[PDB]
Amino acid sequence: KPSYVKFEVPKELAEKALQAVEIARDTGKIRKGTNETTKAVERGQAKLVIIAEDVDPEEIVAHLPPLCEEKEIPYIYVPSKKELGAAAGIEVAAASVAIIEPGKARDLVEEIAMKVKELMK
Amino acid sequence: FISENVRGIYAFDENGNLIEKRYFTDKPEKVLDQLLKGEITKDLEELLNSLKEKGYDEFVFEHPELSRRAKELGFSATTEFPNIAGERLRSNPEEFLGENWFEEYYKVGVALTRMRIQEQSGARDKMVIQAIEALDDVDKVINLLVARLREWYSLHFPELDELLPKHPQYVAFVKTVGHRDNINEEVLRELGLSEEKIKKILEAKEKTMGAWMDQTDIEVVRQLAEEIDRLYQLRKKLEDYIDRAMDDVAPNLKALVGAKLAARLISLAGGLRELAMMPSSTIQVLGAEKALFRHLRTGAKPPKHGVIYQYPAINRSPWWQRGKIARALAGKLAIAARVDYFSGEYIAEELKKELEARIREIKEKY
Amino acid sequence: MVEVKKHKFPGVYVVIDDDGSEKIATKNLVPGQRVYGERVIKWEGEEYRIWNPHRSKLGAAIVNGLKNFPIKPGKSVLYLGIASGTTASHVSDIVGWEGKIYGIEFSPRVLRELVPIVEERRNIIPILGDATKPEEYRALVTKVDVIFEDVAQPTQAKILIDNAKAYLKRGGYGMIAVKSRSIDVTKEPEQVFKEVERELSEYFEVIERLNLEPYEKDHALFVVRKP
RNA sequence: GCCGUUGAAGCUCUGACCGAAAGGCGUGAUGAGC
RNA sequence: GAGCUUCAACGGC
Repeated sequence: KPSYVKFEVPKELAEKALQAVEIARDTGKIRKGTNETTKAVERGQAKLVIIAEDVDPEEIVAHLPPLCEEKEIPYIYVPSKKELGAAAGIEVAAASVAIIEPGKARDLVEEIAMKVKELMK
Repeated sequence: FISENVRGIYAFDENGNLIEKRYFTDKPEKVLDQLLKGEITKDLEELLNSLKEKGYDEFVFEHPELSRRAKELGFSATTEFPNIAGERLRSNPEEFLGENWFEEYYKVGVALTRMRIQEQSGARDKMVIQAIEALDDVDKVINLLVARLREWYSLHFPELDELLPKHPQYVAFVKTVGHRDNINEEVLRELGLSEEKIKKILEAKEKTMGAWMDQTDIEVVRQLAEEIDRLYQLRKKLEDYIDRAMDDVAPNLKALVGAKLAARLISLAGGLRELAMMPSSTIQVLGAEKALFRHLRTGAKPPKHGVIYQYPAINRSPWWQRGKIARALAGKLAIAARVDYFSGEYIAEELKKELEARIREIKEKY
Repeated sequence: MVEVKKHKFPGVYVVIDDDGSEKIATKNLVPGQRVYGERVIKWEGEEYRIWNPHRSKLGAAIVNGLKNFPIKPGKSVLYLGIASGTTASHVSDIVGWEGKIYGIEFSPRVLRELVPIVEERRNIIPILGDATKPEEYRALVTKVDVIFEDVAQPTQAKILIDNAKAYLKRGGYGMIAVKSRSIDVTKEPEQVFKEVERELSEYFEVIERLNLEPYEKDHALFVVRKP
């Protein structure tokens, strides 16, 4: 229930994004880690960014939420950093990840965005 | 023997019997802010004096600095933390203060707190950016004014330029001594100057090629020196404040790399927030803004670090490891900065130990 | 549709809110003051503040069946790590008017949040200080009945022993919430708590060790007795 | 709509491996001009 | 001298 999660996310969704990665990890361009993720956002374009809800110090990803209205990119939350690590192709975890080129998920990446724009309100 | 309180300073013998007690003449929180930190104040000093002419030569306080300052004042003093005094004030407080004792412990307690804490907020990170830019501007001028005073007063006593290379020393000469004939043992040794120094000097003074100076041409070279001495003082006032204000800005950052180096990074970043949002890859190379440009331009070997070079562990270790300890530190700043920006809770001690330990790793593998 | 029942611990109440689920709550000492954004409820005439196990730790402990709870109305307590005062406001409801709390908080921008609150709550003294250097608050405080410590520092075991020699009165208790990774992020948690328990027991008796999941990951809350 | 050769303007260290293993590692491995 | 963010003209499905 952290304080840097600015809204609830459904059983699905949180599951939908998680796979949105796996089809960009091959077909598209992806970057993992909170730094490369942060870069990708100020780098002005990464199409969607993903933030685990289990993180501690819970502030190491706290900047992405403000940063993303700044650069005006959508963000979403998966529940587990580890699920997201193996999702992004790494044996360790990921506090967050950014989608650079959607690849196959282009459509999927797209739809997920608009579901987010409602409940950020 | 002696423990403090919210009312006055108290003295007990080995039986707990109350010897003498001095109520605070000043504002209780103002005396306390001093005494607790370990510094010695009027009512305490005036106290153990009235104690010295009692039959008490023997002293023990609750703080190791109180004891230092007391014996360095001639009084035999020792440190036992909970001691016969504090155990008595903090045990049966009503005996001393009456039944509202807690209420009093309240008025002062919150009073000392609102005195120790900075009000309001909100650009105080941008203020630390002045204090810092200011702080090192006051360096560029102290170096000018000192270059002058040197060239100037060297007309009268040219030799002293190389016998006193330490600027604050040269400057206390001109200020305190004045005319070259005012030189003599007693005053030279009060400058803290050494022995060989006190001996040379005169050997180059007593026979000099310097021009003569009237008490008029001297007083104005003294007003130059006396001014630089005001700038040295303003420097300290800028340091004390960078320190004191990082407590409200980036306690974590301050506890991690030091109040000063942390103000630097806040400075390169443009504010605490701009420093928060930074990928630790950026924070690594902060300050290297020039050597960075010639990376993305001439494709040169990237700077392994910026301002953070100042970190002891990086600059006193072989170049073998500098790069690794570089980002090893950059990472922990990234976090301290984000904690600092968002909550301000103090996690630095975990951050340090995670970093000390990563560093041994880096060392062990090379 | 909420009904408030008394709880085994004095100054702690049980609530069953609309959905039939039980929750824990203290009674608001200063009616009409929101300290952390906590949900407030009204029983017959008076405000009770739901103590959420997710925002608190004393709170998670109590929901997890903490047996020993030395903190009761009238008691004095030295609170190390008091922060904004989220949980401390609760133990200020429990303690009551006839009680005393000494908050000690190392970071000023944070303790500041707590200060204006203590104006109406006359039973907390906010004290800026470093729980490592007990002596440096020596004239601010007085012997207490209990020591609560939530500090997440690597020396917290010792921090508690040091304060305990100074301020914790003989026969009194202390309680400390330990965040595993905070002490060592290399060694295994049940091992950290092993070492913390042995360390603590050189001074105290360790009477209870209560793992804090589901609410916090890898924290446990020890309660110890000073002989 | 996608896409492309572009053009001035502004921004930007790199990013999955080290270990003989044990392990460490995207909470940042590795290389690198403060 | 690379690279991403961006905006007139050009090639094309």
